[PDB]
Amino acid sequence: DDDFWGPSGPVSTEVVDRERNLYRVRLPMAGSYHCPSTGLHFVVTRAVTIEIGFCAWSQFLHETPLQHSHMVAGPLFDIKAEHGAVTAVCLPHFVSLQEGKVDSSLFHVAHFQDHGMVLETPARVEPHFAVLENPSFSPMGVLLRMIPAVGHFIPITSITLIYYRLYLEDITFHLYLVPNDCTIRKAIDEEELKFQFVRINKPPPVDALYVGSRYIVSSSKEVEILPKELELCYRSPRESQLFSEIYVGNIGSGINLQLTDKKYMNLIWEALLKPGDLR
Amino acid sequence: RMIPAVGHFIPITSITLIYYRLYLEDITFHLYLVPNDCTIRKAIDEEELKFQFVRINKPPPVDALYVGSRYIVSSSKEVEILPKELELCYRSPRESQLFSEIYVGNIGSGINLQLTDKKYMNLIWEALLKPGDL
Amino acid sequence: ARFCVQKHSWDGLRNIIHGSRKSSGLIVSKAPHDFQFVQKPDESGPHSHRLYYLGMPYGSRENSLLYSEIPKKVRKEALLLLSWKQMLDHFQATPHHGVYSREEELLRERKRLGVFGITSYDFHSESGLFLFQASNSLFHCRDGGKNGFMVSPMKPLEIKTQCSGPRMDPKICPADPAFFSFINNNDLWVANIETGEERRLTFCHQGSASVLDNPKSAGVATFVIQEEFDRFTGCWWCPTASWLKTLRILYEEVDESEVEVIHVPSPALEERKTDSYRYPRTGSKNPKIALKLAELQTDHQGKIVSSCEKELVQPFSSLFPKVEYIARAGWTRDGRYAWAMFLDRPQQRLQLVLLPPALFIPTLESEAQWQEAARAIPKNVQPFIIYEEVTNVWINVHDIFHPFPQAEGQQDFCFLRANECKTGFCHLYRVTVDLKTNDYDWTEPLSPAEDEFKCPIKEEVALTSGEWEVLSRHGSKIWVNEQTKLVYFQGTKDTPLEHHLYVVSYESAGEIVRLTTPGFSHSCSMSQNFDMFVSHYSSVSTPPCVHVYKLSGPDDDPLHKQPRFWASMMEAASCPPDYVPPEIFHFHTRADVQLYGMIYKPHTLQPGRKHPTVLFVYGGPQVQLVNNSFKGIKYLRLNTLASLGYAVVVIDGRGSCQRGLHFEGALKNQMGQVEIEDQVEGLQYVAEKYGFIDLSRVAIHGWSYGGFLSLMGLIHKPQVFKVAIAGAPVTVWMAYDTGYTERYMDVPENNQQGYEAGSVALHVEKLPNEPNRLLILHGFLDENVHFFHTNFLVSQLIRAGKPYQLQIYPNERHSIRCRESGEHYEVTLLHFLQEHL
Repeated sequence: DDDFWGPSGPVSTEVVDRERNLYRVRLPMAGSYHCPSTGLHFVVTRAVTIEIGFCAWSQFLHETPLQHSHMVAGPLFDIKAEHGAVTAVCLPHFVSLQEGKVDSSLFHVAHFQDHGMVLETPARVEPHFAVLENPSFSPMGVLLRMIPAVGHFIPITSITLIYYRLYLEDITFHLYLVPNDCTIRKAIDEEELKFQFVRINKPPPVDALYVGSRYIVSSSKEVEILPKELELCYRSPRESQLFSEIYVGNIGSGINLQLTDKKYMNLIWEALLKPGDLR
Repeated sequence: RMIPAVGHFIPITSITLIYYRLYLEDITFHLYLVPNDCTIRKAIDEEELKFQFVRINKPPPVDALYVGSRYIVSSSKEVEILPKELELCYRSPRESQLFSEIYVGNIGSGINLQLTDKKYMNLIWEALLKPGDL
Repeated sequence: ARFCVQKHSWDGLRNIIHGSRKSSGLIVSKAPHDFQFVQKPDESGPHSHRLYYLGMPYGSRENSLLYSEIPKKVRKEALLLLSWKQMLDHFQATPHHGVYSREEELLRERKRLGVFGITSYDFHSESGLFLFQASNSLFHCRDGGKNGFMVSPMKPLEIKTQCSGPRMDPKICPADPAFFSFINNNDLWVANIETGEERRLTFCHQGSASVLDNPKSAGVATFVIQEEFDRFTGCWWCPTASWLKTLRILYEEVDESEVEVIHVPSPALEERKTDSYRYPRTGSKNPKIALKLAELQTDHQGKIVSSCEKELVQPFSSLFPKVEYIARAGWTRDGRYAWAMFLDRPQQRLQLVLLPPALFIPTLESEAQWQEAARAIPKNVQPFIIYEEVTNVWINVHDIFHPFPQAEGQQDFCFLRANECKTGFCHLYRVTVDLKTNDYDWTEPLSPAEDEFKCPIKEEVALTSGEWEVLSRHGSKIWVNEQTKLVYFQGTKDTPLEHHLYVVSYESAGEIVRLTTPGFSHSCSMSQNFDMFVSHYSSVSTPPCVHVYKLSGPDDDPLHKQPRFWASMMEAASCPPDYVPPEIFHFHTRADVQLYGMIYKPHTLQPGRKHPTVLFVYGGPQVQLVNNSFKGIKYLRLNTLASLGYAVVVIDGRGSCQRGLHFEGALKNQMGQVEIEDQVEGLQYVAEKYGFIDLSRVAIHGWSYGGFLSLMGLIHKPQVFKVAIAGAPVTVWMAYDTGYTERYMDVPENNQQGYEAGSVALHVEKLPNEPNRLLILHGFLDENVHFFHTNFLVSQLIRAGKPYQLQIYPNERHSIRCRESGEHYEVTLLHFLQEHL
């Protein structure tokens, strides 16, 4: 669900401005809540009006030389509250850790100012987030060292998005494969919406893909597939993301979309989409 | 005396924008090859909207191209390209924006559109335009 | 037992090189350039300093002016990564399509600037005035002082003009920031910024637009000076205004009438036309030089009332015989003297000379009036040769010189001076000398003796010493703090593989204190207030990072102020996917001489194997190849060579720099004959220490001296080297300029024995008879070492029948610039080794 999940009850998440996704919710009590749709967690001691806003990494990075040493590791949020209100915050990050291939010390939290940027160390790393105690309200996000955009092939808990258009007994598929980020998902959904391309939800790859790795999209039913090989790379939500166009023109109930590594030809993800599952 | 320094060059990402206008049944396409940026799309959108042209989303090239390459626009013979080549290069936003227009009478079963590397004859892009996008 | 490299197709090699460059790891392509620190009043905000510099933040391929605020009281536990704020709102500084005029493109080739945009700038501190050249002309802006510091980028103001050509070399008058100077159409000009008025002060260039007919020039550095001595200016402002307000400018006037001319193809190939250059080859005549003043007087509103120009009361060549070059020149900070550095022709006697402005008299052709000027000069006015350095090897030219503004001690003159020919190593000295006078009679001409204006030394105190040296060339400087009696410099006291920062009291030569962390090589620049400094450093296994440090500590003991890490401006990358950093080693020779080196051991190695090797080599002086810096972006082709299975061996034999004089002085008059023995001795050593070196298949490869050394190895050691890939070689030594050949090789009149055995084109009959054992590469437009050198070698190969191959780069000067010529160079490089090794 989109609402923040707490022991008492999910708090209603009201959107202030959909052109910038300004949300604001009232922590009704002390305790610990979380929201999975964004992957955020919060631990507070009072009942406080917390303000959550999305913002693109690129517009704060246009001045700093960060992006050639530390790679973006998660969505960059903007938090507002009273000072003595929030005790612990937990920022999501799409980096995979479960095999321990990458170290749990190289993470950092970003804190922007007019001077420059401050690079804090999280209080605790966890397989899906980073912990921060007593935050100073700023645009905050998770950074990973070692510039792994081409190096270290660091695992990425990626996701896959499917968009469709019917148009009178036809079907056309836009298949996105991105890192796990709420901002990128939201930007994709927005840009697709103004083309009547609606999304359909499907389980994501249950394994850890690699950065820059090639991935051949294919299917059992021979159809039209435009870019044969997608990449798993990161590009700011304000830009345009790669995908694949598929002129499935389904003539059969089950079409098994599939993707395969190019290096070792290993199969990773498959999903069969039926009719009726759409509108 | 100092050892001569071989230059370092990195390819960049880019996108390809497809625009169209329909008059009665003739289609005029406008193809834009532009480095992947933010301001340029929300500028070119207005520049084309002034002449009632509209966008059609198609995937950009997966490969990273070099800045300064030339690309032959190819298709099936039923098309008319007033510029036959496109050029990937940075462009000042407040200045003019290059493109290539294409005239086709009736699309019918859909027309192919390809960009091709001039120097090595690489098929670095493609697009199967159909009337569904219109 | 041996190992055979995989065979790839030509397109396959192209693909692997394209991939190795794509996997470079997103380099910054430029680190923050020369900085300026400007204090701020504390009540103005939270910051305490503003830092200006040049750089490209990966956004555009255009170097630009940036600034950053230095915070106050930054907290320790969290790293602070300063921003790069723009200062010129959306102003591109590269010319249209990136094509420069011939003057500035030749200057960029002389400075080896491989970046587009604003490359340098001039900055006046008090007025906070920035003046530079961008696009095709001059621009200026103001941010520092009375204007108040900016928050948003502002627009640069073009300086309107009426001249025809390009305005070169702008310089802001220190005494008054309302004016500036520049060089236009090979002459000197002074202009105002506010009133927009201009004025020309030199009338040497006809403007006939033909290098052949107008030989004279005023206030500009010739070719041999720009290339072989690294001085890119000819004019200098007097930093004090004398009282109407009078301003002085010391400049030089060159006369290239008798200099030999040559023709070089032009970047426009279709025209099939050439450009002429005054290129003095070894043994020929260098241009005639002189020093002249150029006064100009203004009033309260800034109008140039008068504008004279004066000269020495004697011909420059008469007072100073045996002077062939003007290495450096400038003023003192009070304006009481103008100084210059003279080199004789054999380049073995450099000397500082101090000249009072009163010795410059207007150019009076009427002999009656001239004898009046030569009468009105005060008595205590005369030239002063404060220092003289005579050696037995050669004189390397330093910029390091810092005179102290003297109080009313009329006798004394104290200054620091990085002398190198005294102990064999470059060390700082504090020397005080008494300016003795003789009260000359300038009316009667004088034939000066060898010791006419030489003033005697009163003291000469060494400040540093040992088997190491102080960095003095390639843009290295010292910073002298006169409020604490210290001097900050850079040297190799720790190890010859690292550049570190140091400080020592110049009043009492105590103990030296290193200010940088060991294990790296540092290039740092102090502040003018001596409270902060920025350091740019890296190591063999780490890419560069740029940190800023703050000198804190008790104010009573300034020597031991501890350097505190304050913030960062750039971090490392570590280039992880395919870059194995090389391994530095060192050995001894049979003459008991320690040499260093490095080896790129092959990827995916196996025991009991042998790999083909590629002895990369430069070997020439003034270049050190092996040092503890990151070679990951400069020489990565060697890593690609290693990625295929080749074992690359670099070795800095006798002749390289950073190891003293007596070590470098092994090439004297024997250039060519001695550097290979060190390469083969250091190649056989790696056969013992390591075991994967296949001495059966040994290549060799160089560029512009290693190209010359690639050919000498194949001649002297044909059994050691199977192939030889020379790049832009220097085949004949009698066709290279004076500034370099005479320094090391002692013009052919004297060293005709060594010129014979050093010129590789005169021994073509010893090259291999078999084919596929010699590749030659050269650039067509090259003007440093012209295409003639390769062209004359090929001519000698045919007179003997020996086979060869050749690759020409038509649109490339001495340095491969475009990427298509770079790719084609490496792609064809791998293919030669793949087939013929």
